[PDB]
Amino acid sequence: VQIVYKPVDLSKVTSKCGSLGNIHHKPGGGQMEVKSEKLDFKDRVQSKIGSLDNITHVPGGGNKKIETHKLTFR
Amino acid sequence: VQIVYKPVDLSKVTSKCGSLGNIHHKPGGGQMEVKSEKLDFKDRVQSKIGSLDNITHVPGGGNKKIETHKLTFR
Amino acid sequence: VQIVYKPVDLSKVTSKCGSLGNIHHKPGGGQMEVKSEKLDFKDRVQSKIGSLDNITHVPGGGNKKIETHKLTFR
Amino acid sequence: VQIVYKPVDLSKVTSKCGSLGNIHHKPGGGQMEVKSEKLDFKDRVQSKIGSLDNITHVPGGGNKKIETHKLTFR
Amino acid sequence: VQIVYKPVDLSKVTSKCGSLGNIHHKPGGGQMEVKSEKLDFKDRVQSKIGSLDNITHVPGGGNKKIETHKLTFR
Amino acid sequence: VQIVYKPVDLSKVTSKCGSLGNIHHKPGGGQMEVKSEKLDFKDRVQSKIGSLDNITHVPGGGNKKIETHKLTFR
Repeated sequence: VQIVYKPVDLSKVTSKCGSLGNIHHKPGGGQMEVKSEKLDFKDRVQSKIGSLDNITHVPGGGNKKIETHKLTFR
Repeated sequence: VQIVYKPVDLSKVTSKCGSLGNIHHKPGGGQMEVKSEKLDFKDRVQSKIGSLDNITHVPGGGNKKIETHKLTFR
Repeated sequence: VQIVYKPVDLSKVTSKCGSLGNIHHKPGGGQMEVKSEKLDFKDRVQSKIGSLDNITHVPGGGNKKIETHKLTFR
Repeated sequence: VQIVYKPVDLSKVTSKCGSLGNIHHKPGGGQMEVKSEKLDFKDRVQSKIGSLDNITHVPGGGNKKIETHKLTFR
Repeated sequence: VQIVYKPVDLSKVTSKCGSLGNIHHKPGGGQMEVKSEKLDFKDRVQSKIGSLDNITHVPGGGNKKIETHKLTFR
Repeated sequence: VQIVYKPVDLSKVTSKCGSLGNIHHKPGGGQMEVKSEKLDFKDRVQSKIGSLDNITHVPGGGNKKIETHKLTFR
């Protein structure tokens, strides 16, 4: 029984941008009201309650490469 | 029994942009009201309740390459 | 029984940006009201309650490479 | 020539209210854009340009009596 | 020539209110943009340009009586 | 020529209020942008440009009586 996992990646995720700019994130204020009575969160729970969040994200590049490799033998 | 996993990737995800700009994210304020009584969230639960979120995302490039590799032997 | 995990990565996640700038994160103030009565959070719980958060994130590059490798033998 | 201006007012503008309340003025944000080039406003001009105004007016009483009296002799 | 201006006012503008309350003025943020080039405002001009105004006015009484008296002889 | 200006005012502008309260002025932030080039305002000009104003006005009484008297002889 012979298993040979030889993946090969010579790829290139690339970007060229000239001027990147003149960006205005100016939201008028938000209004939020949250009320939570009885919360029984027992096993592997991810919760968010009442977020009011402003983000500006201006990466010059911002290129993402996600690889996963899974060899499972049974 | 002979297994040979030899994938080959010479690909290129690419972008050229000139000027990138003059971008105005200006939303008028939101109004949100949330009420949650009895929440029994037991196993592997992802929850969001009451989000009020402004995002500006201006990547110069923003090119994404997702690869997955799964070799499963039984 | 012979297993050979030889992955090869010569990839390049790359960016070129010229001028990166003139970025204005100026949100008008948010209004948030949170009330939580009875919260029984027992095992592996991640919670957020009442966030009101302004972020500006201007990486010059901001290129992300995520690789995972899992060899599981049974 | 005999002029006799004898007006008589014994009137009563009246109100009774019990509980006055539980009033919620919660408008989502407005969006307004105004541009005015050449405005030659010379004599007795009242102008408003670009109003974006929220009012809540809860008088307990709020009863108005307007009287005018004009005697003009020529 | 005989002129007799004898106005008589025994009026009563009145209010009774019990509890006055539980009033919530909570508008989400407004967005306003104003641009005015050439404004030649010469004689008795009242102007407003670009107002963004929140008012809450809760008078316990708030009863108004306006009287005007004008005797003009020529 | 005989002129007799005898106005008589025994009026009463009145209010009774019980409890006055539980009043919440909580507006989310406003966003305002004003630009004014060439403004030639010569004679008796009242101007406002770019107001962003929050008012709470809770008079216990707040009753207004305005009287004007004008005798003009020519």
